[PDB]
Amino acid sequence: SHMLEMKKIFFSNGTHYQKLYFDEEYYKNNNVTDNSLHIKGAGMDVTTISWSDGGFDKAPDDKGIKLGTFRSYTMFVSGNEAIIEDLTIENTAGDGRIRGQAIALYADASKVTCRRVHLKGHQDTLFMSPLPLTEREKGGFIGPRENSPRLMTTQYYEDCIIEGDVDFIFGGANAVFKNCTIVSLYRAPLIDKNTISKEKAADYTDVPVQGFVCAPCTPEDEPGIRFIDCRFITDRCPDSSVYLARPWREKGAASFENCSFGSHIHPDLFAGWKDIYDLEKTARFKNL
Ligand SMILES: [Cl-]
Repeated sequence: SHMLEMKKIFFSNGTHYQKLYFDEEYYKNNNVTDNSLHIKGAGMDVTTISWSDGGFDKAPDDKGIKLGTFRSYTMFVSGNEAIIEDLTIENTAGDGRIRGQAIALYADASKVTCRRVHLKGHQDTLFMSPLPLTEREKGGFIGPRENSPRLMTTQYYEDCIIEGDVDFIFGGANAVFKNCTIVSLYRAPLIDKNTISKEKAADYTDVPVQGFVCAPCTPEDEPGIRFIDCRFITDRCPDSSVYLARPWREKGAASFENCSFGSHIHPDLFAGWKDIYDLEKTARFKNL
């Protein structure tokens, strides 16, 4: 019957500093009638897409008291399908204690495939649609999908590297991570600046827990997030300081199949949300 031109973009080697928003408006204006996007770089770390918006920043408009998690993204992609290969996407805002949540990829398309992609941030590095049913804090979901329906998505990440500290893979998606390196980043004691003296050490706020890798809000019936043959490593987190998962919503699901865990991973594996030491019995966390 007929042929149609599809949208595929190459990003040269180098760093591209921009906030990419691949929404309905982008597709209509570029005549992408199948609302699908393929992006390609010159190699996982030779091409870098980069921005530095953080959730605690000033609000850019009359909406919200702050920029917000879900407006923090370096790249947002929606539509029927998104494919991303051979590049890095980073949010360089920094430590979540200072700049707040800061998304590298807001992955919102019904089908998402990432091959040989490096995602870098700290808190909330990778977000996979959908959002939970209801916000826990006022305005918490302000962003592209705040008032959109909670559509399920299906996501595959192959030979990727994903970095962060706190809830850095999160959302309600059905997602598979296959042969990925999952890097927990150390959260250093922060100096209390009002304790600076001339001849004496300052005081520091230590961190009880170094991080949680995965924070799903999986709906009841869906399989949710699966890590397969993935490696969990750290830069310099201390032993037994990191949890694989905590349930962002009561019934979140995360499974780890034939994964290898560095010694930064706590032997209990999974943390509660309310209470780190009491995992809500409704969570679906498994290590096979
Ligand atoms: Cl897929």
